[PDB]
Amino acid sequence: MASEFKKKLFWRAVVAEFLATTLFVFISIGSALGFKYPVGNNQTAVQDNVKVSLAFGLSIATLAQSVGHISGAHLNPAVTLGLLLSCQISIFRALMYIIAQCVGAIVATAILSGITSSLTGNSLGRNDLADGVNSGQGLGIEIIGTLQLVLCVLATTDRRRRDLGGSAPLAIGLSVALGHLLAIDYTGCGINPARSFGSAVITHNFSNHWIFWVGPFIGGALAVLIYDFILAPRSSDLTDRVKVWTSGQVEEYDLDADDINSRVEMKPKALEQKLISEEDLNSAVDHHHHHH
Repeated sequence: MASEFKKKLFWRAVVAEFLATTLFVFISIGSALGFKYPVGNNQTAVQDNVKVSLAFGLSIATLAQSVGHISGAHLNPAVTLGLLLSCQISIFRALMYIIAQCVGAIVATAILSGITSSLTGNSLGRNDLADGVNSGQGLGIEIIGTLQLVLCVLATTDRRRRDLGGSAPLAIGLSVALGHLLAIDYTGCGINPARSFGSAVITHNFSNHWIFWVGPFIGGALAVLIYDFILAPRSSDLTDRVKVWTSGQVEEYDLDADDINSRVEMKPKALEQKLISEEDLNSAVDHHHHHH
């Protein structure tokens, strides 16, 4: 049999997803490299978790931007966990989305390593514990921090109206860089399991590596219960709503005229065909077509 195009992928966005994590996370590292490069007190400039983390939330935005506001952190698995909600029978596109992005961050770090050929991996954000929360300690820290990530996504897709100011991608991200600000530094463990895993493939550990996966899943999953009431598996619509307030309209009418001046009733022709001649009716009143 012929063998040239193996796999052939499933969708043009399965790729979008690994693609997503490599673009944000790879460079994200760059911020963590300078915050430490030049290393040691040599100048007055100082880099804090605020700069690098703030750096992280924005990229996500473009992640959204390079495609359109209609896309969230396709580069994040923590946010995707909430998306699941409660659907998983036998393999799903998301099953494919989680694996693809997990892959996005991992490949990203691999390429960045060569970059460290000249420098020293002292604070690449990989297995570099930060004074404060050990990795585990991020369990509480990851749940709140990450949770914040998921809630922004659901409300972003919500049609209701309550809090709106700009574009959802920009807003959810405000949530991301920040989210990173509390969670990432406390442990160095990402808000999302993707940030922690990209670096995690490099240096493996014990249960410490597991904490990275659970804290974000607990927080987001919980987010769902927090904002997900009224269940309605597949909108079947019994018979257009189930109540009335003002008779007259059936679909969506604001007025209730009574046929006073029929303007358009008989299709003059519907989609021209040829014509070749107009009514003419003479042109005694030439007011149209002037342009000086």
